[PDB]
Amino acid sequence: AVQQNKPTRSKRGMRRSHDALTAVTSLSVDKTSGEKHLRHHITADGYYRGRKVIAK
Amino acid sequence: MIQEQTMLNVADNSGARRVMCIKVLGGSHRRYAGVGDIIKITIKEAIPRGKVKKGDVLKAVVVRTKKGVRRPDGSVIRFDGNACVLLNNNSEQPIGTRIFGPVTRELRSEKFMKIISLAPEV
Amino acid sequence: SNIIKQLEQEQMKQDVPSFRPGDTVEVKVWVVEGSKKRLQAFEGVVIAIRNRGLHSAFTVRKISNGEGVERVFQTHSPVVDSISVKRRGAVRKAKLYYLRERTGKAARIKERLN
Amino acid sequence: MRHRKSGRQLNRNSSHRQAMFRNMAGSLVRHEIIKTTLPKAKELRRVVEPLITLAKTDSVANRRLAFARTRDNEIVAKLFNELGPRFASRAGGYTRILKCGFRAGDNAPMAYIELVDRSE
Amino acid sequence: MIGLVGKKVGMTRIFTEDGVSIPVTVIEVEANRVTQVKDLANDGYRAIQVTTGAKKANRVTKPEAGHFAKAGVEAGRGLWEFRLAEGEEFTVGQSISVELFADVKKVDVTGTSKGKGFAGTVKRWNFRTQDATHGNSLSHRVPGSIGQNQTPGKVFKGKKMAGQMGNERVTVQSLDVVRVDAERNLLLVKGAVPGATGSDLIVKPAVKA
RNA sequence: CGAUGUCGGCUCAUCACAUCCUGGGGCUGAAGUAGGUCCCAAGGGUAUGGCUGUUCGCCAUUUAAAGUGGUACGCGAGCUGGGUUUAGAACGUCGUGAGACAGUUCGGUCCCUAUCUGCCGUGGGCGCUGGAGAACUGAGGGGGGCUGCUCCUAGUACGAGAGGACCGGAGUGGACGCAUCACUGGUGUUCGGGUUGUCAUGCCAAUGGCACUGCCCGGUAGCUAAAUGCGGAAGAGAUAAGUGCUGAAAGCAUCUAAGCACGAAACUUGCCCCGAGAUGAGUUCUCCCUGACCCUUUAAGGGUCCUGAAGGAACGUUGAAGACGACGACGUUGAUAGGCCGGGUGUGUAAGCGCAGCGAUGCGUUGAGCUAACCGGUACUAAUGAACCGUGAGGCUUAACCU
RNA sequence: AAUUCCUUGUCGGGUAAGUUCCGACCUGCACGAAUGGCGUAAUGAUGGCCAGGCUGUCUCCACCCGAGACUCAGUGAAAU
RNA sequence: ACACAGGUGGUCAGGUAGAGAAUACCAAGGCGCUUGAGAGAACUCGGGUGAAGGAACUAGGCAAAAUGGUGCCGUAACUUC
RNA sequence: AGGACCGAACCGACUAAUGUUGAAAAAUUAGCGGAUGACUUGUGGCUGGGGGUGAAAGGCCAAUCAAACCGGGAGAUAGCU
Repeated sequence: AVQQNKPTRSKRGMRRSHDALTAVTSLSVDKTSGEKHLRHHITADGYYRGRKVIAK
Repeated sequence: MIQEQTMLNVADNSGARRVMCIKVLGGSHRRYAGVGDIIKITIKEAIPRGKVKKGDVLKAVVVRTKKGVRRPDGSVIRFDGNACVLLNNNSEQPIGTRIFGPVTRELRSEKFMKIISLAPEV
Repeated sequence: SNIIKQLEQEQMKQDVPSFRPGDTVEVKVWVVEGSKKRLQAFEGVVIAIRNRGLHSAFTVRKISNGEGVERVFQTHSPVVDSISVKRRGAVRKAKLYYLRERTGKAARIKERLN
Repeated sequence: MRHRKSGRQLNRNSSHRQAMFRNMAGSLVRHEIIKTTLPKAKELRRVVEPLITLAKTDSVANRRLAFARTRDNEIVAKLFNELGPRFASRAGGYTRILKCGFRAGDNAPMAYIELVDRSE
Repeated sequence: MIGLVGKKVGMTRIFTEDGVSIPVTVIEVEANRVTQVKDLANDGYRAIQVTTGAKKANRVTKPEAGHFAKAGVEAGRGLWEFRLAEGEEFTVGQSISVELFADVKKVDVTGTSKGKGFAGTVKRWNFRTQDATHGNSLSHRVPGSIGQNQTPGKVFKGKKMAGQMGNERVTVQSLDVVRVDAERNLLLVKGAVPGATGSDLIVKPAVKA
């Protein structure tokens, strides 16, 4: 239930070798507004696939 | 699906009225008795001047079960109450002369032929 | 499942009579005793019907000279030779399992007549 | 192990889900576009769209049948008076989900679920 | 002999004439068509590689399409391979039908079983549950002990513990083939075979006597 | 002794063989059946209960048999806590007494979120020497091996009779394991209905909330077992004990020294599964990439421009796949999910209206209405054009061909 | 026998089977008369045993509903 | 020690059902408990249901299940009546 | 009438499960006992360390009890670690 020798910083980084974040990896450009957004999501201005939606 | 500790009714007129199963015979760690399977029973109740008295230990064959039997077409036949006929202990072929209630076509064998010579249905 | 639907309806018998639970039914059944092939009769109240096409069953409950018997029948089996409706019966449910607890005058089903 | 079961549980019991979709269906009928989580949108389709198809056939039994579900009388006025004759030829597909990012409070994948006309 | 690749259509029953229901599994076996023949002089073993079904044109890749194009055959949904039995002979592009089982009398059916996910040892290994009461403290379905003491001081290999049950290749042997229907491309075997409905099966003749 | 928890029960094993069963065999004071005893054999199998804290034991009833041991008298960071052995109390007995007795009796707190090894699963990286998509051979590893009874051979062989076979074959069980959901069922708080109390929707009617799903009655799909299918094998090889054949040393005899044949559930295969990280990194098929130009401490060296393939990954709709990754299907030239349409199934003849009744209610329209995960269809909704990763012919030596 | 070592005494009852339980015997190791003896209706979250009912206790577990466990975002320990 | 599931005396006490200050649902009034979003594995906790059997479990029916109201009928041994 | 009966508040604490680096240095949940009395409770007062108080357990006397806590003798002494 508890460790018996203090683990090293080696083993610590080895465990964290997988904790890395993946980048976005490329975010797509709107058809009409020409601005960037996550794919399959609406843009900050509220367009999606070149048509106007929300408009708040 | 009769196991140890199970109180069965009695279908013949041997004198017993209510028996308890104490082993399911026929194999090692065998769990259940069933359609026409032999058990060993003890007699928990009797009528006052029957052939078998209370606390005797003898064999019986299960003739009806609440769980029921399955036919080869998928049809089941459940009864309402488990019942046995008390066979003789050493050389079988049972004690009683009448048999009450129906029985099933799965006592159609050599020995239990006697049981289905009696037994008003099936 | 057009394969299975096509393949099962090649086996469904055509002349199954219309019955519903509550009905007293005589069912004639092929019983084989060695070489002779007898046909015996099992009459009782339909307490349950499962409709699944070929896999359609129905449970008939008789009180046979003593205690009560429930035969479940596969409707489209070749064993089940005849179904005939004796007394049409008027109940309110679809599965009449309460009748397992009733005998005699309590287990008494009114007649439907319409 | 779940095999072929349908319906999200949404970390609620059955009565809180039922109540929650009753409110949220009421809000989508009322405002025609609401922002919710993406799973709550995806379940809101299976609650909301049957009310529209019930509304496509106006009768006293369907008004009462859509007032047992939904439990609000303004809502069963807009269904049967506005939305039911609005769709009326649209066979399913009364509502669209538009994914719209993440919350700030708990990083939940939001989505705007809206009715499929909103031509106004 | 060789086998054929099917698809589990589901289960039904077959009422016999004397009134015995037989639980059958329906296996649609379309035209398995040979895409490659393998000889000792090039591969070290005699075996045929068959395909079956049909795949979308845009979903088959260029390696795969070039393989089926060499074979002179329509792309199927997969490639399988059957070892040959020393006097058998097949050509590439030859179609093989369920008619092959018109004599066989008993088959073995190989599929992937239904995946039950991470299963505990009561489901997985039929361990027996400890007391449900009588004092028992948080250990009802748990596996008990897992080994001995200082001697060995290790858990042995292949100790039955909990983990992924299901979703693996299983072969059911010696199933009675009830019908071969060359018209509808069907094989009715008696019993349950592995897999959910629509899963790919592999039906060979029975190797047992 | 700056703590190595100590009986018994449970769960879970695992090895030994000095073998309980099954298998082979020699001797018998072995007629047969059943035995006794000894050799070989560890594949698999090897009870349920009464009493007792008990291991043990006795008893009851089974069974082919209910093996003997090791594993901290296996197993308390897996469970229990009945016994022993804290503190209370009492009996018998001992002591003047405090108290004491492995004498008895009643009552009496069992913690730990796993770092490392191990183990069960499941992935990411890199390697395998151009990249990629598949199919494989198979080194090696694991699973599986239990067995009763009935019938025939044959009431033959044997025996005075009673009784009663070897060898061989057919059937059908028990226990165990794998799969599955067609059947029989269980569940089915996501479907339908009945009903009690109360609150609300203005009210009647109808509904809804809350009361364990309020209590119930049924029940789809899925999951499931008590359900239903299948399995343990035949065969081959090399043998153990054992039995021999020919045959000397030892002109006989002798199964062994040369040579040869049998011989068992053990052994190697046969059956099922994993399996190229098998760094010894294998094979086969297919697909893709056929540009220029500088610099130097001229190397399988570095850089710039142009190109970006096969394919993968991401994203999305998701799945009888799933802890998460992974795996599978589909992304509009599209049935992947939702909705919709038709069917099925389940419930059981809705609401409104009409009629009968003083009324509760009943009847007609009406097997009505509503129907979840099911089945068959349907682009109505959502699966976006793209971007991202991956390159540009793949080292050296030697050999055989360049027909 | 809350007392009995030998001891699971012996006989009887209950049980298919009862080291416990009830009745009895008395060879009381080592009861016994206000450190009270023996009875005792009622009472007891008292000790022991039996039976009816009832049941997932169990045979032998199965499914479902919820809260964690698992994944994501935020905060962020501990023994050792 | 905490913005701690604990402790803390008195006073007021509506409706319907109910014997009731129990209990259920409500009024006045006050709250939704200062981490959320998913998924729907094992396992743990709190619960629901369960075929046939029905204490075989076990140290021991522990736990669970069951019983459960009002009126009327009826009610044994024993007893200090 | 009753150290009467059933049963809430109120006082308690018999069983089980959870909790056991707790929500809590003794609780929660489901059952459980008493509930007009030798009851229970508020506010104040009194008893003090070989002393109190004790329907007696070596219990309680500020989370401390086979002799409280604080300060001092005091750097007690320690053939022991």
